[PDB]
Amino acid sequence: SQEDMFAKLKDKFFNE
Amino acid sequence: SINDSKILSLQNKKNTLMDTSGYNAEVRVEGNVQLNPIFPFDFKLGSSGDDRGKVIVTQNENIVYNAMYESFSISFWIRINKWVSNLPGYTIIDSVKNNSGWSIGIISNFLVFTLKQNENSEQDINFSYDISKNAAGYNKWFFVTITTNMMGNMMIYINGKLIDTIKVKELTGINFSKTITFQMNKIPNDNINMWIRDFYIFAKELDDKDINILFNSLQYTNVVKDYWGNDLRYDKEYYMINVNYMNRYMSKKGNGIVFNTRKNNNDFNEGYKIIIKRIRGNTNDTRVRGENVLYFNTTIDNKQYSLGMYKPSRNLGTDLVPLGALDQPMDEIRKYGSFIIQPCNTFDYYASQLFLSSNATTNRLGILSIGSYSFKLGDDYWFNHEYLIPVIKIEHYASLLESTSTHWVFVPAS
Repeated sequence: SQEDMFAKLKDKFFNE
Repeated sequence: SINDSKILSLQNKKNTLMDTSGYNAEVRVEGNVQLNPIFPFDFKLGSSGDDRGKVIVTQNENIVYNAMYESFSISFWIRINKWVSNLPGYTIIDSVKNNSGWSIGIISNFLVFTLKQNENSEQDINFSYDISKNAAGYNKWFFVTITTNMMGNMMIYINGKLIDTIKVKELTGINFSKTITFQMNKIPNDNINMWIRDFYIFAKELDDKDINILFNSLQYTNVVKDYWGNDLRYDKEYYMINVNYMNRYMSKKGNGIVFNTRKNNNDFNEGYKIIIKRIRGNTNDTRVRGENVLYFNTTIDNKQYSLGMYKPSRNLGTDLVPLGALDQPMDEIRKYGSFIIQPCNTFDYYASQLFLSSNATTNRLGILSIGSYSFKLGDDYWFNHEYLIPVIKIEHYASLLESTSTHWVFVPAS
């Protein structure tokens, strides 16, 4: 889902 | 139908320039004239040498004027290379005999249409391009439309937009020439090229609506264009620039793509270049089309990188992820470096918007934008530094859709 992809992006590319 | 009043239609057809209006004008071609075998099937002329190109169109003297009364329109696509703002005077399309008829010329940043009744009476109208928006020259394709009513106005349109309107006052009638000459002739007082396609003459005065229907019907609006208006292509080096930052070129520091101020506006040949690579699309013919899924390669110091997201040293802002240059396999490119392209053309530029792809599908996750942010790249240690970077706004980006900071252009490296 989209919500899963946004959560993945937050986890990977944001501090923290 | 607006084609009912079309009395000349100069088109390249199976490697031959001809009139396709049904009025069967004689089309004589001399010297160095090159015909494009592919779209837009244009013809190319130069100012160089004694053997420069010359196209002579001789219209049938009778039949073409039966429907004409007081009004006529001229439309064509044109591109002039190295149209510098200090350009010397050139006559490019001439249709004057015995000081009577019309002429199209270029001088400085002006395209001038002159209408001559006789040696003593004439009127002109012009388009002058914005020098500040075109520092490296006005070298792109544009669509010209000139309408004249002898008992009304002369009007000039560029790209469907009305530029100027002048009341015909001096002139009381025109004896038109049989002949139209396409040739680059310097006015009697460094080398330039000109491309023309679909030169039409109408026996009526076209309105704003007609001109726009015409303007759009001569385009493949689904095909993304480069900065000069030619079809954007895969597997070709381009300088990628943001519309709001034309005086910036691409550079690299650590993982990040950074924008530096360019040396001058001689051309756009500075910094690193991108190559566009196809992942997904309906057609497979090298042309970049709307809704295609793609990624970007770039060669830096004998290594090839792809553009992709990376975690910055500290947060830049809500929903913001920086775009950098990464040496990554295809699986990572699909997850974090794939984009969906959508053309957006304006009067000023041929550009496009890029949306972050969800796993190389047509599902959107964000929009590619640009901004200055204070963080650490490369060997930055003690201090944060302001960097102008390509940045993706994810999830919430509705107020960025109409922003010109999301408009990207591609200038051919050649």
